[PDB]
Amino acid sequence: KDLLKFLKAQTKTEEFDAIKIALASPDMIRSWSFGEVKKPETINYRTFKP
Amino acid sequence: VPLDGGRFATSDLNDLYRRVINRNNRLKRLLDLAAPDIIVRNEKRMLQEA
Amino acid sequence: KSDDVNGRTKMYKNIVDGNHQMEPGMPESFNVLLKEIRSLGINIELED
Amino acid sequence: MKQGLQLRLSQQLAMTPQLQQAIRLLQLSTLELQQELQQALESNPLLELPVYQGETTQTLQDYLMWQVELTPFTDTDRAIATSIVDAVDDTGYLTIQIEDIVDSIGDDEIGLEEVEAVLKRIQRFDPVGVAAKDLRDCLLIQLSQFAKETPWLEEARLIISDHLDLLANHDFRTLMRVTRLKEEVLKEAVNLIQSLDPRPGQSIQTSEPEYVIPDVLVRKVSGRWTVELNADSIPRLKINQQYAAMGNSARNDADGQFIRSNLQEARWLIKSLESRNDTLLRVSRCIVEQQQAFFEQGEEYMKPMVLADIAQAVEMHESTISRVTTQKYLHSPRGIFELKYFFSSHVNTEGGGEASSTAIRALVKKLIAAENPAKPLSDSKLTSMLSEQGIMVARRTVAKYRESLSIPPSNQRKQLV
DNA sequence: AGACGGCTGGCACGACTTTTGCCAGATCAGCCCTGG
DNA sequence: CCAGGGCTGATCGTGCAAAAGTCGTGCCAGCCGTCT
Repeated sequence: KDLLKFLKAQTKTEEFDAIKIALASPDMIRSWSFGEVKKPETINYRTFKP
Repeated sequence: VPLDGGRFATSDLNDLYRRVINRNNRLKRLLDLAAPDIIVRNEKRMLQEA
Repeated sequence: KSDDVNGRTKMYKNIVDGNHQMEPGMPESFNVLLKEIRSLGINIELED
Repeated sequence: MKQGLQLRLSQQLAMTPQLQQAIRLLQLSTLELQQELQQALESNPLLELPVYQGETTQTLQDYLMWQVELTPFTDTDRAIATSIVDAVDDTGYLTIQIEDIVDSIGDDEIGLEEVEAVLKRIQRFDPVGVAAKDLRDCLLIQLSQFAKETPWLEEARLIISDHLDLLANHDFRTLMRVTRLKEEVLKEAVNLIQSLDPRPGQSIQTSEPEYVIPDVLVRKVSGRWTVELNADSIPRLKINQQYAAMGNSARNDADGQFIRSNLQEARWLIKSLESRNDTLLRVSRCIVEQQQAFFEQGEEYMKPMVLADIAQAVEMHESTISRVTTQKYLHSPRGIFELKYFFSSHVNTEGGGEASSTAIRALVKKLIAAENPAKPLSDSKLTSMLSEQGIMVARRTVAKYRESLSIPPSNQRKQLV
């Protein structure tokens, strides 16, 4: 990283023409997702951390 | 968005997620213990409702 | 004047510099709507 | 009078693995207990407008970036400034050093002089003396900022330049003979240095929340306070009637045995949890009984106690009480403390009595605080007036209490009147 | 300027606390099989 | 058809002690204040 184009790449957007819609496949959902949740706990009150 | 500060008490978007997560966890850990058909079907029905 | 986060600061900077030019970008509420729709089993995206 | 293998009983004992689990069940706090309890609840099947969209706040880093956006830097200068302001703490002093910043940029063209130029450019931002390498170049910026008309400015600059240790050790005499500066006319210059707002970046946002959870409650019913448990915080389990009413109906041996075993496990778990709650309540009541004086009168009027003293008052064991009194916070009108905080070491006083260590530590705190500022009271004199009170602790214990209290030594806190 | 007294802290030594790590068996009651 | 024997599972049980840890108090070294 040169730290001079990294900042400029943050503020960029696409042409975004012709928005579409369709049904979602489980493979598509797993492609969207970054991880899987397993517990109902939201925030710990002993350290106040995720 | 905590109310009293001590407890955040997330509502109306995290209660449903918590219900689904905990019920799915119980059903998943009950499915591999060779649980009776009535119990497993009843748990699946509650998962569907959630 | 609204949820275009990357555009509010740019417009303020241009106004202070004396330029009076706008960089429209894309509102944040539309991104929120796309995320909320994708939270249901409905694929939605923008093509090119 | 011999070496020989012998044998004679006077004791008894017995235990099972599930009993071991039940006895370790009471070693842990309630909030951490609920996780494991939910874990067992998940395994056993027959056991069982709002304000939103808050406002966005302006922290120090966001404010500094806002000010950078409206200042005329080049692209490289802007990248350097963004890195520098990213490496800024809440107090306002940058954490990593300048060569580390240069390495983070990782550009051959980028130089220490260029980074210094950019940093000094952003030093003049709204919180003065922000992003300073250390304390030496944070007070100096504000001294230079102040107009020359006010007196003692040159004196303050001379002290702050290279006499920082000389002022830190409170060695005013050596500071005088080093600076060749005026006698007792340096006091106003030192006060000018004092009134300089150290840690300037702190004041951008100071909101701190309330995070308190009570495990045991005590309330004063016109004398002899009675103790109650936290109704909301306490856990509870209820058997499931639907699944408890289908073990006999099922004609399959597998299902019947499954339901029977799970019923047994659930009932044992409920019994263990109830026993843990009862034991905790009894222990809390007994400790509050033995600590009635301290709640009324203050910390320095605390009687020393040991786990034996509280275990003899009940039928439990010392190990049992030690396991129960871990990570338990009881709430009292005076404040929130820990159940393990009450137990303390004892020291013998005059007249045969004993005084609790925390009581003597608090007494030392108030005695040291209520002292003349010109002549500090040392550890030996502290021992002397404690012996006059009749406590007679050693100077070593006085020093240990003073150090654990974070008060610097007497010769360190001496100051000009 | 040097020696004497004093102050403080690290390290050590009894004396006493507290923390964890143990891992079943026998005994009794109801039901089923069988003898009278 | 009624009484005796077998057998299986249901039920009972939150303390002992060993080792790590903590406590108070002394001994000694190094820096500092002050008079000669």
